[PDB]
Amino acid sequence: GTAELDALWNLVEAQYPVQTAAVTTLVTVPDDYKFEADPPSYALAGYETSEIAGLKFPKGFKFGVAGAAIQVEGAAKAEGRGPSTWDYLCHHYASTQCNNYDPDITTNHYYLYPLDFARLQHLGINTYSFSISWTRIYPLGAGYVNEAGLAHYDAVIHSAKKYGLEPVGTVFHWDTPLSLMLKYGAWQDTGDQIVKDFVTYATTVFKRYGNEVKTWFTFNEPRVFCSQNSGLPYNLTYPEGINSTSAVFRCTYNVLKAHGHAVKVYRDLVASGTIAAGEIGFKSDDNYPIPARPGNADDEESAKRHEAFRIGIFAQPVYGNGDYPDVVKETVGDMLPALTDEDKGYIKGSGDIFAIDGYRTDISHAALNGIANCIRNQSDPNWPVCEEGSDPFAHVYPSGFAIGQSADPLSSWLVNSAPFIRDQLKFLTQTYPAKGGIYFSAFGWAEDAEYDRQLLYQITWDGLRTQYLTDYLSQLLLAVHKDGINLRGALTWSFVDNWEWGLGMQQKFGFQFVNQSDPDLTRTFKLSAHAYAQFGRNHLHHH
Amino acid sequence: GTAELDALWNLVEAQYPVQTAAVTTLVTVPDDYKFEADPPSYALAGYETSEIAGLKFPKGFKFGVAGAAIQVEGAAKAEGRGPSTWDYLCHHYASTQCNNYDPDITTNHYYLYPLDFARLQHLGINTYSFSISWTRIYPLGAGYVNEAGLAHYDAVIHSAKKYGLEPVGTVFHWDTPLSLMLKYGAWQDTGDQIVKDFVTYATTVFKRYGNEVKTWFTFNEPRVFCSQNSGLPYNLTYPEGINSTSAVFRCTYNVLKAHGHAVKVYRDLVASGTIAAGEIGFKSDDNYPIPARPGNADDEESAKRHEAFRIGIFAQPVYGNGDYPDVVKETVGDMLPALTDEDKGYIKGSGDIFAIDGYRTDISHAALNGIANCIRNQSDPNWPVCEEGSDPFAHVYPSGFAIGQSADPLSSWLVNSAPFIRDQLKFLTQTYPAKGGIYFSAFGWAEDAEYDRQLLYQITWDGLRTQYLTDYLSQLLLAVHKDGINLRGALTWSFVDNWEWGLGMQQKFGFQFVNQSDPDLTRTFKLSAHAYAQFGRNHLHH
Ligand SMILES: *[C@@H]1O[C@H](CO)[C@@H](O[C@@H]2O[C@H](CO)[C@@H](O)[C@H](O)[C@H]2NC(C)=O)[C@H](O)[C@H]1NC(C)=O
Ligand SMILES: *[C@@H]1O[C@H](CO)[C@@H](O[C@@H]2O[C@H](CO)[C@@H](O)[C@H](O)[C@H]2NC(C)=O)[C@H](O)[C@H]1NC(C)=O
Ligand SMILES: *[C@@H]1O[C@H](CO)[C@@H](O[C@@H]2O[C@H](CO)[C@@H](O)[C@H](O)[C@H]2NC(C)=O)[C@H](O)[C@H]1NC(C)=O
Ligand SMILES: *[C@@H]1O[C@H](CO)[C@@H](O[C@@H]2O[C@H](CO)[C@@H](O)[C@H](O)[C@H]2NC(C)=O)[C@H](O)[C@H]1NC(C)=O
Ligand SMILES: *[C@@H]1O[C@H](CO)[C@@H](O[C@@H]2O[C@H](CO)[C@@H](O)[C@H](O)[C@H]2NC(C)=O)[C@H](O)[C@H]1NC(C)=O
Ligand SMILES: *[C@@H]1O[C@H](CO)[C@@H](O)[C@H](O)[C@H]1NC(C)=O
Ligand SMILES: *[C@@H]1O[C@H](CO)[C@@H](O)[C@H](O)[C@H]1NC(C)=O
Ligand SMILES: *[C@@H]1O[C@H](CO)[C@@H](O)[C@H](O)[C@H]1NC(C)=O
Ligand SMILES: *[C@H]1O[C@H](CO)[C@@H](O)[C@H](O)[C@@H]1O
Ligand SMILES: *[C@H]1O[C@H](CO)[C@@H](O)[C@H](O)[C@@H]1O
Ligand SMILES: *[C@H]1O[C@H](CO)[C@@H](O)[C@H](O)[C@@H]1O
Repeated sequence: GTAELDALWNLVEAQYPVQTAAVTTLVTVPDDYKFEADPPSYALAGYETSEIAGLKFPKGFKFGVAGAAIQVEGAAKAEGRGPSTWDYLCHHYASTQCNNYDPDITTNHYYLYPLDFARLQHLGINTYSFSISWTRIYPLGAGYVNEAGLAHYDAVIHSAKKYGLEPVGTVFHWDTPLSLMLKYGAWQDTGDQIVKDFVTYATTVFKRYGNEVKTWFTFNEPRVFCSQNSGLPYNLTYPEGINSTSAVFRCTYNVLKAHGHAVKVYRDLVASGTIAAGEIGFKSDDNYPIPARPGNADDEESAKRHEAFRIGIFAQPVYGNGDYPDVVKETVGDMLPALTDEDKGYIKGSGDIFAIDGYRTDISHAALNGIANCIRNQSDPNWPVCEEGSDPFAHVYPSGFAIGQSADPLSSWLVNSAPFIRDQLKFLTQTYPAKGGIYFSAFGWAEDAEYDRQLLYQITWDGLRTQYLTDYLSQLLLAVHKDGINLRGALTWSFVDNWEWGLGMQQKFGFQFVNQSDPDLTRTFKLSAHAYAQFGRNHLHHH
Repeated sequence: GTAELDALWNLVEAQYPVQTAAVTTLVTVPDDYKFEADPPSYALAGYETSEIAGLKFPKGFKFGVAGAAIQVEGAAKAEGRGPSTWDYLCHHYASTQCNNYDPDITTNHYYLYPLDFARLQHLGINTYSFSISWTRIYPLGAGYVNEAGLAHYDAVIHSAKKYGLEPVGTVFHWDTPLSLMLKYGAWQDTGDQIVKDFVTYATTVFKRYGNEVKTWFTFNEPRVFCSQNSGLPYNLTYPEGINSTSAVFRCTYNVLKAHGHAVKVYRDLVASGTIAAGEIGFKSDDNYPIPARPGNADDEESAKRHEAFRIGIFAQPVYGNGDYPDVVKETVGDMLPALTDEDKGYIKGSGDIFAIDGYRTDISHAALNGIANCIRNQSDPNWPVCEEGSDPFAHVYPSGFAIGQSADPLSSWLVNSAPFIRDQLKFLTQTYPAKGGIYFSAFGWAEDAEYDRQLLYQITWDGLRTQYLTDYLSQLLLAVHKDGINLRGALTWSFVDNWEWGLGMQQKFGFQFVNQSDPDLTRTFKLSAHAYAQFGRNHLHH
């Protein structure tokens, strides 16, 4: 094999090696596979409001679930894969950065996907969102191609379609190739090797999969991704002229460039009939918060600064006027490379569809020390947004009561803000309009302390996740019928409990429970999976 | 008090003493007291169903909250109080029986009650259910009376009525006088001194408060209480001829006798005009479970056995044919003293009102080794009900899915089983009829891991407690209109996070938060309090 791949894994496995799952072969779904019995008939009573009686989502609405390669696959060294930065991080700093977990095995989706798909068909899911592992295709990020990796996703996609799941592919879901980080700092690249290497990678997967996959996302949540570049292991190999503050905005630029160029390739492939016609964009996240004090001009300014730094910095170069928002430029200056007119030519209009991972909406309080004073000082704790960013403010009205129900406190950013969904959608489609509409591409619940339950029946009756999924879907439905939002789909994070980055398998986002103390990693439906099923039975067109 | 009060407390305090609250004086409520602001107006949407639109509880419905003296009061040693078995238990075995808590202070309701009552008025509560501390009235259980104790409840009752809360009094809520346990084993008394001592106590409080308190319960959950008598500190002082197993049914016998004789005294005081005419009963708890497999005769029999040991053993002697359930006698034998003809003269019909602490409904799986094999073997883990008692059975259908949402795993007996309320009330009113009707005398939610929250806004939006209280109230409202249940009130446990017995202040049951890290133990409304308030506004006659 490759000597530099072997060396990279050696580097990763130096304190401790990759562990292997109990099951390392593709599973066979017996024709007789017995699904666990339904919950009692009264279980779903009361979640659905009569406000939505009879309403349907548009024909062709993608009613789906979402995962991510490194979060669900496992098989971290299988069939020629190369390490990502996360494989390195959690094998060297698991105790302080990865909650003592690693993504070696996670849910073993890499080998269990046929069974997972069969279980999704049981619920009536019609769409399967996944991401491709870059280092399964190019184990060193650039150079040679790993055919076994390419063939693996052919099989996944084929299996998904067999079970009635339309496949939606994300190109990059945060799993940066270790090789590229070491060689030139990956997304910190002061030149443009990263764009070229991402373009080569994306081209390859478009060509290999574009006939089967007709909805593409280049990047999952690039703003959240680039904010992680401020830390380990990225800041072991910063290129000179880059530090942990500029690294965030050098990542932003390089990511916008990579997305624009990839999109040009994709459109060339569609326009030439090389691959099936399809649509492409990226997944935004976060929200335009409501001001803590209505009609307070400082709170409105910090709210706008929140949207600018959290959504606008990517959305406006793509769906906007082609530049970064004016407030972002006035605050970060030379740390955020200007978009040359060549840059803008690739990036403006490079979004056929918008997608918002709309987990929640926040509340903005202007910095207590004054916004002007805060934006001058890169060391102020509320820089650059210059709202009070801590939880006692970001979720709390002047009343001291919260905007809504909190989830697990290890993911304290997550709240149930369903009544605010429609205004988020209105703002986004009027501000970042895309010819192909908007997906609600990720939303899900981390039930408080679900990881501390020991008995299955206590886990599976998951009220607040059931409530959150139902509430959010209801507002999506109403957004279509009452606001005329061109809503294309709804993808819940996630169909299984999975490896939640720094929190590892502790944090539980699935509408199915994964038994991590069982060698087979048995899935079990939670009540929320059945609530999702019932909602699609009631509010999808089936004729 | 006597030197015997000093000796008993010296015994209780032998390893570490009773701690004192930062505030040791009765608080006064400033006229400008500022309640915290309301939740957003969308916060309560969607909880109430249309099934109940326009429906109202009967006129005079008691719409209230419940506490118990030792769970909320604190002031464990103040104003002459004597120690209870729990004061001893948690000052001596705290790390193994009390979760390293004790009831020295709890919520400091003993000094804070005027403020608590102002906050309950702001919610439109109209009924306050409370228990009287026996050892505040008789510090030794028997003998001398502590006048400062009697005067304290005079002022509590007066403050309650002033804030528009009808006072509902429980004579005994588990706080056994330590002196009586050392002297003759308290409720394990193989004679009848425990009955005399309880009756003298009940008399004293009936006379003192019966003009202001018109709804009385002798005992809170006597089945649960008596099950504690199998353990510490009660099993350090069993009389000869009593063991951890018979202590439960000796307790059961004496409580029934104490109840009958106390009710007798209650009626004589009413007949003679010494006190206002009211109603007395006791609070049952638990449920008649559904069988795991419907139509399975084994599951149906173990379900009946459950009701017999959990409800029938107190309810049948009082509200039914006046004897213990047959299955109870057949299984327990001479451990359960027979009810004499005289006994029955006091006990039978001694219940003007039924009260059920209707937290939950269970599922009954017949014992897997077979009911016949289990009833004959006191060593069997499932004796005497001879259903599978463990959590993976008591809450789970054969399907593997639960009957309902679980609450916090440290109180796993609690689930949300609102769909089953109307059936429970049908069974109870048809089987244990009371002229005065039935109270839903306790129900509430322990929000999972609420104790691990560190920011207040995360505590107060308490979705599953809010859902639970609304689900339960809704079904209660339907029991009145669709089933014709003479439901006399609904008292939720509890108005404050408080001292939850062996879990101490860790388990959270209040629709208000209590800040145990704050010297003033400040209260904050959770969303559930506002949900309770709004249900009262929508569904009480005014
Ligand atoms: C590189 O980024 C990491 C973030 O992972 C920084 O880690 C911080 O280290 C400081 C040292 O005092 C701690 O106070 C912080 O708590 C750490 N942050 C986190 C989130 O772990 C690290 O300091 C950075 N190093 C350099 C060279 O800038
Ligand atoms: C990280 O890099 C940035 C940019 O080089 C530093 O921020 C600058 O600090 C200089 C002080 O010489 C300011 O006058 C510049 O205006 C700041 N940058 C810009 C362009 O806004 C930052 O301090 C660097 N070092 C850290 C954060 O350790
Ligand atoms: C998770 O799976 C494990 C293993 O399949 C289940 O636990 C085992 O149950 C047996 C009972 O026969 C115990 O004696 C074993 O010790 C358990 N195995 C362990 C702990 O590794 C368990 O029931 C499942 N958990 C849930 C919540 O479904
Ligand atoms: C008195 O009752 C207590 C209950 O608090 C009993 O405590 C048990 O002790 C046994 C033996 O060590 C343990 O196996 C149990 O786990 C304890 N039960 C608890 C604390 O849940 C004690 O055994 C009883 N003493 C006598 C004399 O029977
Ligand atoms: C506690 O005392 C009771 C009193 O009966 C004991 O119950 C008896 O147990 C013996 C042997 O197991 C049986 O032969 C009798 O039939 C039982 N009596 C009754 C009335 O059923 C019980 O065994 C004692 N338990 C302990 C632990 O002391
Ligand atoms: C910048 O913020 C840091 C942290 O609040 C503070 O110590 C420092 O004084 C600030 N500097 C200025 C110029 O405000
Ligand atoms: C009674 O139950 C125990 C379980 O504690 C068991 O070991 C024993 O065999 C059973 N039967 C008897 C004692 O006849
Ligand atoms: C409890 O009180 C302490 C001290 O007053 C306070 O600092 C803390 O924030 C409070 N905790 C809450 C409200 O959860
Ligand atoms: C377990 O086996 C896998 C192959 O499936 C290896 O990649 C891993 O290093 C471990 O030996
Ligand atoms: C998958 O991989 C493991 C080693 O990694 C083997 O033991 C297993 O039989 C299968 O080949
Ligand atoms: C793949 O195939 C192996 C047999 O080599 C099984 O053991 C495994 O469970 C999976 O089906």
